[PDB]
Amino acid sequence: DQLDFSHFDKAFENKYDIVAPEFGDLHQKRAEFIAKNQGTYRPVPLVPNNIKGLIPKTCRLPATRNWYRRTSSFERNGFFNIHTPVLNTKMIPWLLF
Amino acid sequence: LNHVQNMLEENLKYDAQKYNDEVAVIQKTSRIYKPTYTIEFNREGEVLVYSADPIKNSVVYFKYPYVLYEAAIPLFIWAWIYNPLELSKNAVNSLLIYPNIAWIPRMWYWRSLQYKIQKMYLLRGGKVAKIETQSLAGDRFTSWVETYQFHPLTQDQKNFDNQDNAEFLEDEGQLKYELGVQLDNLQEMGTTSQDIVINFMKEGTVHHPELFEAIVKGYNIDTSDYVINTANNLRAREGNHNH
Amino acid sequence: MHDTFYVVAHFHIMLSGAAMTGIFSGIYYYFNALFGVKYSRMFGYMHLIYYSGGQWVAFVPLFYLGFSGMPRRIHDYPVVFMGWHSMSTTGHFITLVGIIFFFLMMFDSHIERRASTSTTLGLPRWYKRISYYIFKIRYLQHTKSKMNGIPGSTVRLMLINRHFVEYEVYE
Amino acid sequence: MFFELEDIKRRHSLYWDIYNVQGWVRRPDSTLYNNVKRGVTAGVVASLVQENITALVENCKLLATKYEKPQNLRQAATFMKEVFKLENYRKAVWNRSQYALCIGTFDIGARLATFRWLNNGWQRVFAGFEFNFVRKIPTTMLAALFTAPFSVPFELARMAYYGDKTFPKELQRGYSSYLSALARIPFEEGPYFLFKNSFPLIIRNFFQTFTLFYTYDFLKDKASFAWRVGEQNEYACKMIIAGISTYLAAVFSYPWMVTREMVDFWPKVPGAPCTFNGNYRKAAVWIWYHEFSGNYFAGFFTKYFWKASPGMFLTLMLADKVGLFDQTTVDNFGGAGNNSWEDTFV
Amino acid sequence: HHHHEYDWRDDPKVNKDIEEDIRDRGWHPETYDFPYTKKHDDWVFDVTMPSQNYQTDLTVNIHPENKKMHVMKQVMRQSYWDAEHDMAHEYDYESEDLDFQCESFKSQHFRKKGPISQYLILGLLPILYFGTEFFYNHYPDEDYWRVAHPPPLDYPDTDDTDDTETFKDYKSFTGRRMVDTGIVDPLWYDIREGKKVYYDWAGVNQPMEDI
Amino acid sequence: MNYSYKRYWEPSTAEVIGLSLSVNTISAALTYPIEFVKVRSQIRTEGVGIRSKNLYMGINPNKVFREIHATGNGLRGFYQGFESHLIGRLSYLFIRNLTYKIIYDRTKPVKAHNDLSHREKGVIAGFAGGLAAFLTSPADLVNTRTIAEGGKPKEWRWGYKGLMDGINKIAATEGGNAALFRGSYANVLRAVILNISLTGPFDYLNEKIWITFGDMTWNKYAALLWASFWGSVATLPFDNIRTRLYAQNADPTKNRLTYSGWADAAKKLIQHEGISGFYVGFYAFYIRTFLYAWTTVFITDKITSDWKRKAGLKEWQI
Ligand code: HEA
Ligand SMILES: CCCCCCCCCCCCCCCCCC(=O)OC[C@H](COP(=O)([O-])OCC[N+](C)(C)C)OC(=O)CCCCCCCCCCCCCCCCC
Ligand SMILES: CCCCCCCCCCCCCCCCCC(=O)OC[C@H](COP(=O)([O-])OCC[N+](C)(C)C)OC(=O)CCCCCCCCCCCCCCCCC
Repeated sequence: DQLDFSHFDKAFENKYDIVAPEFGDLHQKRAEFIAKNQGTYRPVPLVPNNIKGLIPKTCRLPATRNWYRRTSSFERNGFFNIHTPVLNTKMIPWLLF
Repeated sequence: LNHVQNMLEENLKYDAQKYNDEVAVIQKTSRIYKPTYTIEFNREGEVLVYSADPIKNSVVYFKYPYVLYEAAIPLFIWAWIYNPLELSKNAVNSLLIYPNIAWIPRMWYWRSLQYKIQKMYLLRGGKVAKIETQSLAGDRFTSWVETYQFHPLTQDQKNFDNQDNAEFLEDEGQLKYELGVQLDNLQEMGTTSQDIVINFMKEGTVHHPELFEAIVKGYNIDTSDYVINTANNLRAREGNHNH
Repeated sequence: MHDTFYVVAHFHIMLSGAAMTGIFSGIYYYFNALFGVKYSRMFGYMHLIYYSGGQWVAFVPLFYLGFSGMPRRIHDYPVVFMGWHSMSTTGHFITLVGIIFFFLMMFDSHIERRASTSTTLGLPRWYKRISYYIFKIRYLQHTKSKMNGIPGSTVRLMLINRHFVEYEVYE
Repeated sequence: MFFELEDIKRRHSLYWDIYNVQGWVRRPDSTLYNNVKRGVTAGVVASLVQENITALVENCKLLATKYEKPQNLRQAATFMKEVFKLENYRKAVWNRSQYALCIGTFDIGARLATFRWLNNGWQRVFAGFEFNFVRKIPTTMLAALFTAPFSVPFELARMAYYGDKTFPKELQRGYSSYLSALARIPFEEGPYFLFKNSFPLIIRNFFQTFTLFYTYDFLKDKASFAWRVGEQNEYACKMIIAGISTYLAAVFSYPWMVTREMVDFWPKVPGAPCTFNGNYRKAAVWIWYHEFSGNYFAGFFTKYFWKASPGMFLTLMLADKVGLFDQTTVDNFGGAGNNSWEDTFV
Repeated sequence: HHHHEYDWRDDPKVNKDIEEDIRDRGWHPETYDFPYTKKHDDWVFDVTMPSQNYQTDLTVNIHPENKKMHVMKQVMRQSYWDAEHDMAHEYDYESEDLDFQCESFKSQHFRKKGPISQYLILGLLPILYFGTEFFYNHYPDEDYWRVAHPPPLDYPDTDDTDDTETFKDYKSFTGRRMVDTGIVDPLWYDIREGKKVYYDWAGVNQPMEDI
Repeated sequence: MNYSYKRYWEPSTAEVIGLSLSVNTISAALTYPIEFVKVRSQIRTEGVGIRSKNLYMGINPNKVFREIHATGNGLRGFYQGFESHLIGRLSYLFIRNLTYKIIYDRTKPVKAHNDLSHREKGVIAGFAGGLAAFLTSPADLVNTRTIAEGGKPKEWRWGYKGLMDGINKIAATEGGNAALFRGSYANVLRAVILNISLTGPFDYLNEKIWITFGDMTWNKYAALLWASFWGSVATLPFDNIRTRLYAQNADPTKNRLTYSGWADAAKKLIQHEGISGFYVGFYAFYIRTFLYAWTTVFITDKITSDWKRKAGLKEWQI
């Protein structure tokens, strides 16, 4: 029986009955919809298809198009390099002053 | 915070999970180029596919965009010295801010001069290309990059040229124009940098143009038909005119 | 400058600053040998920043007072020294905050309870290029082991670029 | 008398000391109404500007995702005009302005009011610097802790309001406006829906408040020699101090949003338990003990800096303008500041 | 040697009340042996570097940017002392145990970390001690750390505090002229009834009552 | 220090009854879910105790709160016992304040600045709290079982829909009204310890802070925090044993542990949980005590200061 802690006993179970969904029936329905339609229903924020004066973006742009040379970088194993040759070149002026 | 349900967030999570699971490190490739001639590699199992002396053919001192700033510096110095505008102490001190930043564009140009390719070799196996350049102070840099990292750019460098069917080489094999190539990940000096633009100048000589093109277009070159040349004509830290 | 706060600042930059900073460096260098656990980088950096700068802020004004003729061992002085005396007391309280951070870093390190790994990886000296190769191989393996559970560059860039999900009108 | 504990009030005889103008002396203008008014004004203005900047930046990002980024100044001007003309941009401006009112009235204004109510009476030194700034550390910590969870319901209301526009209309709550969503959520999903697993938000608010206020006050007092001894502009000095405080606050607050990203966005390993068990708090602890700091600073400017840094900077500037950082400075040798006037001229 | 029986209350898998330290995911110090002799780090591949051979495989390209997620390897948890066992290992038998060092290396005294709350004191040592030297001891005196209050009107005597006289000194002819010189700041209080009330701009608290 | 008391204005019996009832009702409404979590935490370790180590010792109040909210009832599901807890709390306060006021008015010193010592006031408050806890033991028993029936199996739940319903069910099922006072001695001890472990430490730290820092405004709140900590330390074992005796079903089969009294409950707690088992839910109990005391003291101070100002006491007498 109980008080023999060699094996677990349901008398020591501590779990609260799930009477209702925690955040409402609509929250439960949206959770189910996510569980079923994740990755299939992909909303697109509204942008006009044709806008005068703008060149449509059909492909990736080269690094020559950047307005700002970023400092930090990424090692392909997922590492984040704060210290880069760009960082060295950017620290040359400040340290000089 | 996760109890709030956002379908865009769920799509992002699904995309991350699917990229983690489906997309693998080992990626199959069918862009294989078989050269039409026997490749004569050197002692070190490499074939020289491009050679140039970029710093030798680069304007270093009297470059137009920067001589303007470096000539405007004395104007600010003189303005602070004599205070012709009858400004205040803080105003003239602000006038002296400029001479501390006008040489930064020249510094960045000089740094960009070290990404012009001096030599490029193709290693045996046709999957790795060695690139030798040097910082203007004479600091030689050597970097090995996978051939699939290369993406040729257009002549104006404003858009990605088509990875194939691009003609940056003349009929005889020499470069038709100064070719810019973007590398997705370049491990320079031991640090990986994303989207690095390197340059092959037209003034350089392109030995083995076919291989060179296959390196630029991203093809894996087949080096089965090869011979090895026994010629140790290069010394470590050999002097060159690119100084 | 005899018996002056110039001398006070001299031997405090020498003793309070330099000697105690060297003592702290030795404590950090032998932290595993002293306590058996890895030290706390964050609170250690806080202690380093607040203690080192506090010495400057507390004992450069004492140089300025010594040049102004402030004799030692007086609790009252001409009122033309109060500004730099206040600056020196501010620097001292910055140093006190640094000491608080040092005790906090000891407490947090003993909360952490992590075994320390030497940065040398068993090769303190690269006397030979073979030693350099061995260290490089082991370092790459160790870094790969550490970078587990952290998503790759592509996944991290995707998450960072698509972080913003708050839009008004959709299609 | 009334319950178990008796708040015994004891009368005490008179005491006094030599000096009176370097301890805690509550300012006259520091009343509840005045502090609330000034803090709310500064907070709502800073929040409005911050949310307008955020909406503009995000709509520029969207148009960049749809169209090529400009190559020159004229193309940049055209891009800005097209961003302004966007219906999505204008709706975002309106909704984020409502959110800005809500967050500057009850979060930033509350932070400023609590900080003033707690740090108004710490007087400075007449011709020196406030040497005992440590007395303001436990006080600023209490001010930051008290106002830490005030932004949580509004932040979660904004997340839920933007979280239903992305669902099919069969699963949407409505939410014509952010104010409507804020009014409806606590009665539909429950009040705890606005306070669940909000540890990253709470700790980010705490770090922002404490770092920003303490750093700005400390540098405004100590670096005053730059514009009191040195003859500088003092407004370039104020702006530099505010920028430094804002950068430090953003640096010390980003890792908790990083913890949220790690917990609920990092891809899972199949067949293995979650790394942080979906709590975010252990995540912070992990980030507190992670060896590679940069590994949790990626996307610092892309994700968080340009969405809170202008707000914090403008909050500092406007609080200084309205006088929420003004401390009493009285000479300790003349009149009210001293009780022993004999030893001031001999 | 030996060990006690099994109790599900001590099992994290069975007893859900045992909170799991996610920083001790793969480390179980209670199973540590002294000296440590267990290998827990070996060669790992197929994370970013494949374990197969694709060096000269023209059909295969390696993309380490697609590193599949793996279980995070936590930093090694330090050993936790087994008090009783430790108190049974370093125990000494007086006048019946020879003074010698055993041949086995397991007789080495290893340092295993213990409780943490003690270091809480070490966390608050710079604070408490300072309080102990300033608040508990009231150094330098009682009235230094108290909130500053000026003395009342003419307290404790008109010699130490001649406020009334000072009032006249500011209301007499000469005093007015002195204020006009600008070298004497205006009067900082007012005598209302038998009380002295400081002006708001004075920057001081009000005098306490004579309870 | 006995000269320093300030009793120039003393509220009437009607005034103390009304103010205590109103302010304590407000405090109980504000801080009831904390006690719900505390009772919940003390039941999930009724025979297990603390099994984690170092900083993880105890039961997480936030974890318990998240689980109870994930039950599905939301925040409204934390007041099931509050339906009956409020009546018991108010009756306890009424009886305690009546007895305290009577005994105090029959023994208080003549001088307005002379007040009974902390020991005499502790004796009076302990007697009052013991009497009131004995009289409100059925209400406290009904309240605890309502909270207890959430973390227990369906067979072990009493099913009380209110206070009178619980009283009737206990008087019918468990034998009679004599069964209404189960754990009455435990409640008496808990009230006695709680009534003597707050005023002492509070006045101690308040006066010492005033000596150190003068007449500041944070003194009373810091002293209140200290008093709440020490009252929680002194009272929590007794409150834990009271909860164990209240949640003990009449059927021995439906009990994780069976107790024959306060001593048996303490013995079994020491045997299975250990010494540290008495302080499970310490954070929740301490937060509840601090918030309750702060709300009551703040509102009572405001109201009584307004009444003193209306009555005409000098500003130093308030
Ligand atoms: C090495 C000795 C030493 C150290 C560290 C200091 C530290 C400090 N000293 Fe002093 N000082 C002296 C040696 C030292 N001093 C001597 C010999 C005299 C002359 C006596 C005389 O004039 O007759 C003197 C005199 C002196 C005066 C003279 C007063 C007067 O003449 O008017 C003043 C006032 O400004 C002053 C200020 C300070 C300050 C503000 C610090 C601050 O740096 C204090 C910062 C605190 C620390 C540096 C303690 C570190 C804390 C720890 C807990 C370390 C323990 C931890 C470990 C590392 C394990 N010192
Ligand atoms: C018996 C067991 C041990 C018992 C120990 C009891 C004391 C425990 C330690 C103190 C706990 C914290 C109490 C904080 C209360 C603050 C209330 C307040 O307003 O105080 C105003 C006081 C004085 O502010 P001030 O500067 O306006 O007043 C100076 C005096 N007059 C009025 C004449 C101008 O400030 C403080 O006490 C600051 C406390 C900061 C936190 C550190 C706590 C210890 C402080 C020791 C003395 C100061 C050292 C500063 C540097 C310390 C570096 C380590
Ligand atoms: C620190 C708070 C700072 C707040 C700053 C911002 C203030 C302004 C915004 C406030 C938004 C939230 C309040 C909305 C109020 C209106 C809605 C409303 O009341 O609806 C009726 C709500 C509805 O609750 P509900 O949960 O039934 O919601 C219905 C929806 N379902 C059922 C699907 C979930 O009723 C109640 O709240 C009843 C209880 C009264 C309030 C109890 C407050 C308890 C507070 C915590 C105590 C401690 C708990 C334990 C902590 C951990 C252990 C120590």
